[PDB]
Amino acid sequence: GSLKVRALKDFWNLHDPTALNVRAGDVITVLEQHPDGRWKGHIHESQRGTDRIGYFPPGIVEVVSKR
Repeated sequence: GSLKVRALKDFWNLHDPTALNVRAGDVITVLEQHPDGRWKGHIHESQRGTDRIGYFPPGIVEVVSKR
């Protein structure tokens, strides 16, 4: 893993333990690489304990810069 992606779109979902919390512009460190449908990643946080593992579609993220 150790792959990093940028959030082009936001992802916010509550009442779901597998949901990820990310805002557009933030970076996610994914343990997955070349997934199918959706993958699990870790939010790049400064405070330990913040957003551990969440599932999200690779369609809303990319490693390169935006427009």
